[PDB]
Amino acid sequence: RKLALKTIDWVAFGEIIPRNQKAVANSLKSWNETLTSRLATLPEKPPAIDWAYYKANVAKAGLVDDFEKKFNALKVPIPEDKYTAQVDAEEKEDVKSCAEFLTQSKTRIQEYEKELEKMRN
Amino acid sequence: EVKNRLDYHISVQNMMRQKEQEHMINWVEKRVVQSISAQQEKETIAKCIADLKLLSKK
Repeated sequence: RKLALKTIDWVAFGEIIPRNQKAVANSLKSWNETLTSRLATLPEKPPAIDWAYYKANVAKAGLVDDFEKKFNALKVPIPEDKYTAQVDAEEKEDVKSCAEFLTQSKTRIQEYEKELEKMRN
Repeated sequence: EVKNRLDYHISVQNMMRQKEQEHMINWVEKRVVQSISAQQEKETIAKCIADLKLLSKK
C-alpha cells in the first residue's frame, strides 16, 4: 500500500513558519526527508512463496501444508497511528490563517489603501 | 515469518540426506568390507585385468 505524493507548496512550507514553532519546522522538515527516501526505495511487499517445489524439498510437507494454508488465509491489519486530532487542529489553525486573518487583515488593508489616495497623496 | 518455517524443514531433510550419507557410508563400508578374500575371484578378476594389463599394456 501507500502510494505517496511528493512535496507540494514547498516554497510556502519552509520559508514561512509560526514563530512559536519555527524550530520545530526544521526538525519536522528533515524528518519528512527521512520518511521520503526510505519509503521510495523500500515498500513492504514480499512474494508469496513457491510451495510446490518447496514441499518437494521440505519433505516435512504436512508442516509446509498446514503452515501454508494458515499463512495464505492470514491477514495483517492496518498498523496503528497516533495523530488524527491533528488532522483537525489543522482547520482550526487554518481558520486562524484565513477567517481570523482574512477578515481582520482584510479590513486593515482596505482602510490603509482607502487612505492612500489622500496620503499617496 | 513464513519462510523461516519452511527453511527449518528443508534444512533438516537436507542434513538428513547427508547424515544418511555419512551413516550409510560408514555402515555400507562397515557391512561390505569382510568376505572380500572369500571371493579369491576378486584377485582372479585382478589377475584378470592383470593378465589383460601385462597383455593389454604392451
